[PDB]
Amino acid sequence: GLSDGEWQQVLNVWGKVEADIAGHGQEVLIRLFTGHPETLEKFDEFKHLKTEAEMKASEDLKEHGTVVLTALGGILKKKGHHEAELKPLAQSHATKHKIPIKYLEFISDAIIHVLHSKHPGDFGADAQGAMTKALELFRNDIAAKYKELGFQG
Ligand code: HEM
Ligand SMILES: [Mn+2]
Repeated sequence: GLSDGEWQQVLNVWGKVEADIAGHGQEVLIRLFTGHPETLEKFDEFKHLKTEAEMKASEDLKEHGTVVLTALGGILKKKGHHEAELKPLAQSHATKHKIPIKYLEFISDAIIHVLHSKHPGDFGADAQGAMTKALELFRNDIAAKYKELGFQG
């Protein structure tokens, strides 16, 4: 878990994302898809957008980016008390979408990358630590539901 000062760091960082969630959203997805091309194949609407330029030119991709970060903001504000919100997600990602936990690791690393890239010199060492921890927690709670379901990857 995180200390209250660590949660207060995470929610301070999140305020910066909220200035523009769609712009952050699209950047996260592009880092994901360009860094790990295998992840794109999981998206039936977007698997034709293989390069960063093609990705950028899709408003459908940006709206998907919005849905994702808005789900995650919602969860971060629960300061770890998120069992009712995480259950559906883990269930749909394991059984409908068939998303290995390794992809969740990719996307968590993509968020850190994007925060340093969009806010150079404004994303402190302390801030990085707290955000990393929150994302670990999120991934670990999902990993527990995946094991329940025997979702092997
Ligand atoms: C911060 C992590 C993530 C969040 C908050 C998130 C959230 C969501 C939400 C809210 C939906 C729509 C409802 C549903 O089907 O559950 C969704 C759909 C989906 N997610 Fe994620 N997701 C995350 C990570 C990922 C990753 C890493 C992948 C694949 C590499 C992925 C693949 C998909 C797919 C394929 C869909 C269905 C989209 C469609 O075709 O309509 N998700 N996700
Ligand atoms: Mn769809």
